[PDB]
Amino acid sequence: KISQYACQRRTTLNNYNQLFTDALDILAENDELRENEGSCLAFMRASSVLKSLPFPITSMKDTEGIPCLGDKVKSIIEGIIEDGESSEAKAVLNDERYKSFKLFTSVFGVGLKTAEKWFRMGFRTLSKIQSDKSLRFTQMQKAGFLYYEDLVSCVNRPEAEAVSMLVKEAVVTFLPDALVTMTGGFRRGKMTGHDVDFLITSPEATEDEEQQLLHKVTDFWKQQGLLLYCDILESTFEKFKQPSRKVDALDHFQKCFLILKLDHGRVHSEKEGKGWKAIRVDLVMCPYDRRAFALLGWTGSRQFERDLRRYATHERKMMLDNHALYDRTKRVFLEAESEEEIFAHLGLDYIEPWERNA
DNA sequence: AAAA
Ligand SMILES: [Co+2]
Ligand SMILES: [Mg+2]
Ligand code: NA
Repeated sequence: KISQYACQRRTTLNNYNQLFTDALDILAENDELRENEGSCLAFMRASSVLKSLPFPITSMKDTEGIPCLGDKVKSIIEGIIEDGESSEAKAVLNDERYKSFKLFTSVFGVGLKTAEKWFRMGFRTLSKIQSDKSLRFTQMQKAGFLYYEDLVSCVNRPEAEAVSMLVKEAVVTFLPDALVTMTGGFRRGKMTGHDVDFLITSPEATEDEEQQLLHKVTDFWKQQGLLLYCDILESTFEKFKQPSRKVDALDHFQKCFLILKLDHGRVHSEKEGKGWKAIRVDLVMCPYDRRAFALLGWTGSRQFERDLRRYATHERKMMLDNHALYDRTKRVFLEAESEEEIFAHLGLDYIEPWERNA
């Protein structure tokens, strides 16, 4: 029996139901834009469960026993089986608001509010936005427009590895015992991504050393002429606070959102313009004792993380977030040195990172 | 808005 929870399913990158899930993902994204959280969640859970199937749906009978497939979703599946297309997803792809919101938020520094603002001002193209003489842009948006073509092109694995080398070389310069781990999609086996994410932790660093590392590393890159954009968010981490009860938990660790200048020479690929590429990089610094919780949170996918936290609360009376695991019955925080220990605390079979593509 |  297929579980309703992504944390009790193995979801690998061989999706046999891309025809259905691409349509469901479009409908979920449109519901996010239309602020319909409930309908968004229903399409996300249906898309997630189909992604886990070891075979393609080729008839309605194949959906028997699959959870998270309501009547609305089953009508969409039926329509795709009928002529290989989703009329519902096709209408979203041709909607002017949907097209504008996708296009505008593809700019680094542009979220839902700015995209809505520009749409209601009558803008439909990035060319008209960039060349407007009345619009005022944030420093994040200026970087987003300046490096747009590089940021919209997918980061591949040779580039992600080249970035890992740069991160490790910079980090060990100030903290030689630091452990740097690539997280996100690349850790789940993806060939491409919009960015490269890293978790940094040090077993011997002090509270002050931990705080100063991201400042030291970015100043070093600024001196090297590699820092194209930098925003450091200070830690709001609380050592003894209970984990988040929220559906989508906030991360309180010190982090930075960067744009790095990646020289082509540092990339060992099969394959060149200006000779460098702008790469979005995120760095997270966490206390050594919380490294397993942070790794599990930053590895994703977003759906796998939502279901882990939902399962912990509803099935185990536990509270899980990127910083800790709390047992409400035993009234104790549960320690973990690895992700495997977190899964064992939760009574779950271990799900490999490449199996968390929910 | 930056976030898996
Ligand atoms: Co990221
Ligand atoms: Mg990522
Ligand atoms: Na954006």
